[PDB]
Amino acid sequence: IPKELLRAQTNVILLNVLKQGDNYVYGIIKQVKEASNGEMELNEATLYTIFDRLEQDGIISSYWGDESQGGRRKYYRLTEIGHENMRLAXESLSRVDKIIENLEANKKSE
Repeated sequence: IPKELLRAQTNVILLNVLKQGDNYVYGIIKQVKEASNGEMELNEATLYTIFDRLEQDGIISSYWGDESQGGRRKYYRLTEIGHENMRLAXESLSRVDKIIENLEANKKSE
């Protein structure tokens, strides 16, 4: 499994974790490896590198959590631009699936 497919896979997973709600790196890592039955153990360096470039593109934003005892916990939030981009991906994936089957329906009929 090459690096290009792996990085896209991680991005789609992180964008869905944040879609379900705000979260922090270590909370995301635990919930994903529990959702993957211990198979997918994401790494902090990969998550922060991805989150840094998504934050530049305005896809996500970050804020500091409660300091009651979490002396420094950075949460991440999917922006409205991020919600709209996922909604278009969304539309694009459904638009392609209709073309694909219509390609085969028109191919065997000809």
